[PDB]
Order: sequence, then C-alpha cells, then structure tokens
Amino acid sequence: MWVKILSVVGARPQFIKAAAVSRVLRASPGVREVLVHTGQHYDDNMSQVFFEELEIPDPDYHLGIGGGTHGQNTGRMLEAIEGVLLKEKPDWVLVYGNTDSTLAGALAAVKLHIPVAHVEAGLRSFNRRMPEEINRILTDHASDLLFAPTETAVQNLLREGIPENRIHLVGDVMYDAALHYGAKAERKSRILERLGLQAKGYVLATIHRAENTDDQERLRVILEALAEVHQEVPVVFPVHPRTRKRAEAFGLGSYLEKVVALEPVGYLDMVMLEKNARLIVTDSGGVQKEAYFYRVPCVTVREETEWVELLKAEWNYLAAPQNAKDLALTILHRMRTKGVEIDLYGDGRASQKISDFLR
Amino acid sequence: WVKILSVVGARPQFIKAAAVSRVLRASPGVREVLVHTGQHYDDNMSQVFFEELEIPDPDYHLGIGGGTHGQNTGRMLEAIEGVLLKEKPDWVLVYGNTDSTLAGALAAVKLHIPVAHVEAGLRSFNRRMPEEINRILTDHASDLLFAPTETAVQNLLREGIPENRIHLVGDVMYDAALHYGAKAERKSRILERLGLQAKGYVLATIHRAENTDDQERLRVILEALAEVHQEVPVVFPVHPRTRKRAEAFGLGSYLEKVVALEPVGYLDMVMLEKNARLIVTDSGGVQKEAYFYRVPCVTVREETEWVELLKAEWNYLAAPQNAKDLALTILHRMRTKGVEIDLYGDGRASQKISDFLRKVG
Ligand SMILES: CC(=O)N[C@H]1[C@@H](OP(=O)(O)OP(=O)(O)OC[C@H]2O[C@@H](n3ccc(=O)[nH]c3=O)[C@H](O)[C@@H]2O)O[C@H](C(=O)O)[C@@H](O)[C@@H]1NC(C)=O
Ligand SMILES: CC(=O)N[C@H]1[C@@H](OP(=O)(O)OP(=O)(O)OC[C@H]2O[C@@H](n3ccc(=O)[nH]c3=O)[C@H](O)[C@@H]2O)O[C@H](C(=O)O)[C@@H](O)[C@@H]1NC(C)=O
Ligand SMILES: O=c1ccn([C@@H]2O[C@H](COP(=O)(O)OP(=O)(O)O)[C@@H](O)[C@H]2O)c(=O)[nH]1
Repeated sequence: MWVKILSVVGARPQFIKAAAVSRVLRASPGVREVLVHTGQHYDDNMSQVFFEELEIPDPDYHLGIGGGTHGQNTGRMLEAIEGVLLKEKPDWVLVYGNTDSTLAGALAAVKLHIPVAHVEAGLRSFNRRMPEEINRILTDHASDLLFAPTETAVQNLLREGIPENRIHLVGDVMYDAALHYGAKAERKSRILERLGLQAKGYVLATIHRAENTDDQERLRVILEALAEVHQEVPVVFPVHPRTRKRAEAFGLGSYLEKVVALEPVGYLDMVMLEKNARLIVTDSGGVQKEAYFYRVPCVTVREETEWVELLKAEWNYLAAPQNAKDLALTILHRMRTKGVEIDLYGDGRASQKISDFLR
Repeated sequence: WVKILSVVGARPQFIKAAAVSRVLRASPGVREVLVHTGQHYDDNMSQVFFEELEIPDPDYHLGIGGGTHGQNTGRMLEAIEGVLLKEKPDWVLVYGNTDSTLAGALAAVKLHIPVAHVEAGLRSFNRRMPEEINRILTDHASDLLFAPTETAVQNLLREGIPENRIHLVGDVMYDAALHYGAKAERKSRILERLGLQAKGYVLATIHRAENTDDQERLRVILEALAEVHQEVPVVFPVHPRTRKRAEAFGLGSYLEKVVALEPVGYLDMVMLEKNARLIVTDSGGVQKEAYFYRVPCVTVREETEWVELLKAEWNYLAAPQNAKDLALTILHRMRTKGVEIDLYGDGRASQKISDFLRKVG
C-alpha cells in the first residue's frame, strides 16, 4: 500500500528540483517521503531559505558533511548515507543533478539493492575531465530508472547502452517549479524595490563553474567584462560564495564592487530578478533554462552547455571567456535578440509524471 | 621517469599486480608506488602472496577492511586520495572489481589523474553483485581499459566507450600461472602433506557473497560437497568469510565431512589445481586457471563473466538450488573435457600493458 521514497539532496539546485517533486509526492495516495540533507550547502542563503520559501518539509536527516575534498566528502557521505538507508530501508532512492551528493547517494543504495531513480538524467558536456561530467555518467550507469528532461538527454543514455525501458522522457522539474512558485514570487519578492531597479532595466549574472573560477585569467576576463557591461546597463550579480572566495584570493574583489554585487538570493527573488532582466549572463544550468522560461535572451559563459536545444532555438548563446572586451560586446549585442516560439521542458507536470512511473 | 601507483586490496589483486609489477620494475625510469588498502590482512590472504610471488613490501598499508560496503569504500576513497595527493603519480592502476578497485578510480579521476583498469569490460548482467557495480563504474571512470577477452571488448563498445581507449591484452593471471609454474612445482609439498596423488581428488572454492550470505544456498553447497566427498575426496581451502558464515549458520559440521583447509598460498594452489580431477568454484580466477591446466570446472553461480569457458565446454554453471542435483552435476562433469582452444593471450599481457602506459602521452 505505502511506498517509501527517499530523496538525497546536498546543493541549492537539488533543493529546488526536490521542492517540485515533494509537492506531488506529498499529496500522493500512499507515498511516504523521506528527505536526507547531506549538508553540502550549509549557509542560510544556500540552504535554509529554499526549504522555507518552497514549503519543503524539514529534512528527516542532516548529515552535516561538507567543505572538504572530493575524496573526503564523497567518502563520508557514502558511509553516512548508507547508515541512514540501513535504518530506513526505503523502496526507491531518488538522487538529483550531478554533485558528489548525487553519486554517494546512488552508490550507497545500489550496493544495498535499493532502487535508484536519477532525476535529470542523461545530460552530457562530453568533457570528461569535469567532476560534474563524471558525476552524471557514474550516477546514470548506477541508477535503475532515468528521468530524462530532453530528447538529447535520451539519445545520450541510449548511446551508452542503457536500455529504453529504463529511460523516461518526462521533461524538466525545474519548469514545474517555475510555474507553481511564480505567483508566490509575485506577491512576496520586493527585490527590484530593495535594489531600486526598474523592470527590463538591468542585466543579471551568475558565475560559479570551477573551470571558470579556479583559473585566474578566465575569472578576470569575466569580471572585467561584466564591469564594462555595467557602464552601459546595470549588472546585478548574486555572487556564489566559492566565486566570491576565488575572486578575493586572486585580487579581483574591485570588479565586484563595480557592479551590483549581492550575496546569494532565495528562489523567489531569483525568479523576480530572472523575470524582469533585459538579459541573463550565466554559467549555471538552472539559470540558462530559466532565462528561456521568461523569454529573456541568455549568454552562457562556457565552451559548451548540456542544454543544447536552447542554442538551436536562438534563446541562448555561447561565449567562452577568452577576452574581456570581446565577451562584453557579445553580451551587449545579444540583448537585442530573441529566439523562436517553442515549447521545451514539458507542460509543468514532470513531477507528476515521475510519481506515476513510480507505482 | 614516470610514476605508476597501483592500488590493491585482496588475494587476486596481489596475483595480478605481481605479474604486472615484474614488468614495470624492468622498465627504464618507471618508478612504482604500491598501495595496499588493507582489505585482506590475514597472512595467508596477504603476506603469503607478497613472499611467494616475490612482491616488494607495499609503500602504504591503509589497514581498512571488514566493514560494510559504505564504510570500506568510503574510508578507502578518502585514504587513497590522501596518498595520491602525496605521490602525485602519472598513472593509477586498478585491478578487477573489488571495492578497493572502485575507491581507487574514484580517488584518481576527480584529481584528474589518469586511471587504467586491468581486467576491464567483464559483465555478469547482475546488479545484485557488488562487483558488477564495481567494474561498470570503474570502466566508466578509466582512461585505459585492458580488456582480457573479445566479449569484454564488445561489452565496453556497447556502453559507448570509444575504441581508442580499449586495448585487448589478454589476462595477466595467465602470465602469472606461466611464470610461477616451475617454482610451485619445485617448492610445493601440499600433495605429500595431505596424502593425495594426482587426478585423485576434487578441488573446491566458495566465497561469493550471494552464496555465503544466504543460509539455504550455503547449506546446499556444503552438503553437496559432503556427498561428493563420499565418492571422490574434496579438498577445500576455505575463505575466512565463508568459514565465519558456516559458523554463523551452524553448518560447521559440514566442513569436517571434507578435507577443509585454511587458505593456501599461490604455489600450493597451483599444484592443487594442476593435479585435480575436477574443480568446482564460485571464483573468478579459479575458473580460468582450471582451463589453464585442462581440468573440467563447475561454476556454482547463476552466471559467469567468463562466458568463453562455457562455449568451449571447459566450464558449466550450476546454481545451488538443490543439494542432490548440485552433487550429480559435479560428478557428471568430472568425466568431461572441453575443446582445445587458446584463450587469454600468449602470457605477455603485462608487457602489452606496460607498453601502452609508457607510450600514451
Ligand atoms: C553545469 C552543471 O553541472 N550544473 C549542475 C548544477 O546546477 P547549477 O549549475 O544550475 O547550479 P546553480 O546555478 O547554483 O543552481 C541553479 C538554481 O539556483 C537558483 N539560484 C541561483 C542563484 C541564486 O542566487 N539564487 C537562486 O535561487 C536558480 O534560480 C536555479 O533554479 O548542479 C545541479 C544539481 O546537482 O542539481 C545540476 O542540475 C546541474 N547540472 C546541469 C547539467 O545543469
Ligand atoms: C566474480 C568476481 O567478480 N571475481 C573477482 C574477484 O576475484 P576471484 O573471484 O577470482 O577471487 P579469488 O578466488 O579470491 O582469487 C582467485 C585467485 O586466488 C588464488 N587462490 C585461491 C584460493 C586459495 O586458497 N589460494 C589461492 O592462491 C587462485 O589461484 C586465483 O589465482 O576479484 C578480482 C579482482 O578484484 O582482482 C576480479 O578480477 C574477479 N573478477 C572476475 C570477473 O573474475
Ligand atoms: O583477511 C581477511 C579478509 C576478509 N575477512 C573477512 O571478510 C569479511 C568481508 O570481506 P570483504 O568485504 O573484504 O570481501 P571478500 O572479497 O573477502 O568477500 C570481513 O568482514 C572479514 O570477516 C577476514 O576475516 N580476513
């Protein structure tokens, strides 16, 4: 009668995916949901705020693990999570995205014969030296069910020999989340007011990929280029804390003061900032998709994206950070462009399709 | 001057590492660092192999073992990462498909250190086996894949792994059997010491978790061997977990009914295998080694990875569901031989492997 579905989350974007899935599982006939918070993101603005603003139940467990190496965090999450599984003995383990928490989750589970579904499965950058590419490859090959958000993602899984009956194209749960919480963003966020921004009167930026922040010359290119764009149109930049650290350590802190630099914001503010921006500059997966949701033109500061359909639809554009001025002009150019009318990522009911396929 | 750090953990890994490290010591500039995870620690599981196979002492003993999958794998992952940051090697070599293997590749790969997997591409197609998980994730984490068979090649291709990263080299355990044969022949007195002639017994090993962690399955086996014993003597070097399980379930008595030994060394094991009438096992290595010595095998599992042994009729599966049938299967196969065919290479898999590591750039 009752199925127990246990969710493993560690990072900001995982909390947001999980919020959408929880909603559907909460009001499901006979589903008990258990939520593990691995402790990977711990601060109030990377964690707590999302549980409160997206009405996510308090986690049944907080493993309190973070701030170490790949080896440390993965190893200790692996042991801790296994401990919890051995206690809760759930039917399904759900993991999301592609951090060390995603992998430790799946790997703890498969060795206990516990079914694993990967929510957001089959994305590839095809650069195997990326920790997130390894994480999503090893996760997919260890899961039993694979919830693909796009046709590309499906063909990626088939090509690595994963059979069709274990793959379900269900669209993207972060589109679910945008729809269902959009109205709540409307009535609660007052961030345009707090920062004194007129709608479509600024650009929005996020930057945190390690290939971008650990390399001094790439990070300088990016912060120079954003400061230049500020002169022409204000830049709002909720700065990931790792990015903040790396900028401070390489002595690029002045560029941040030269734009509208923020600590990280909750999802409601973010929606409200994403919605009312003229253009979005990012290296985030979630935010590139989100720009497209609101038909705001996007520039992705990478050599590739896993969300290729956004490039084909002309709503997103690649701009590797080789040159500061080159990147600035690319950003200012793409502001007066737009993509085609097209539906991606589904109807808003990816989460409900997931719940279905799990009974 | 290239550094190659090996990660080993258990009996079959030391046998594989021995064959390979013999070639790496002979190679100009090439320094080795050997890491022992501590997964096997009893002397007849570990130190004996180091002594008889002429393997230098490990540069590190992490002394992790005897916990859960999570505990072992997790603690190994952190520990091996710590070493790798110390030694910053150019290659990490991992072997087979223990939890040690996986902790190895996972440590290495997130540090952007190239990983090579010795014995790559094997698949049982049973994810209930912790070792099916281990080789799948290892192979997907590796930059070189030293497949031992054409099956293992094809397996890797179908999981969308590029042809350039896959080399078929044969099996280093064949290099081992070949290199150490004279020394076991000359130094093993195991036959004398038991009181056995050639062709006059049956040799048996059993340690698959899926056999030992289920009582009525283990009962099936122990009894099946006890019956066989009454007809042809059964020599049975017992794995420690197998013994401790036999005790946990109260099947102890069954081991009296055959020639139960503690675990033997490779030298003694070679002679036992060489001079047996039939081998029966749930072991990876022993299956192939039976074929090496042209001795019929029975494999007490639902599947094997070594499917070529079945097709050549050197091997036969018999899942343990019924004491009586398992015994009869065994006694029938005792009368069989497979076809003459050459598997697993020319005995120089280690040389090919060494070659490929040096010339990889
Ligand atoms: C490149 C890469 O691997 N990326 C993976 C990565 O996610 P990601 O890169 O998007 O990191 P991230 O940008 O912090 O989150 C965005 C969210 O934060 C919100 N967001 C952002 C900033 C902010 O101040 N406030 C806020 O609410 C935004 O509104 C938005 O909803 O980890 C994810 C995970 O494991 O689940 C994977 O799904 C991703 N994989 C992919 C393929 O996109
Ligand atoms: C089924 C499975 O996953 N198996 C994997 C597993 O090895 P395995 O099943 O063969 O365990 P094992 O039987 O302890 O050792 C045999 C050796 O011990 C010697 N041996 C055996 C008994 C004895 O008393 N004395 C002795 O010297 C024998 O002469 C023989 O040389 O770990 C291996 C590893 O990670 O490298 C993987 O390569 C294997 N994968 C495969 C696919 O064979
Ligand atoms: O030298 C050794 C190695 C293993 N074990 C036993 O084997 C169990 C599990 O061994 P492991 O998980 O390493 O797997 P194996 O490949 O030996 O089955 C441990 O809890 C020990 O009780 C032992 O007694 N001595």
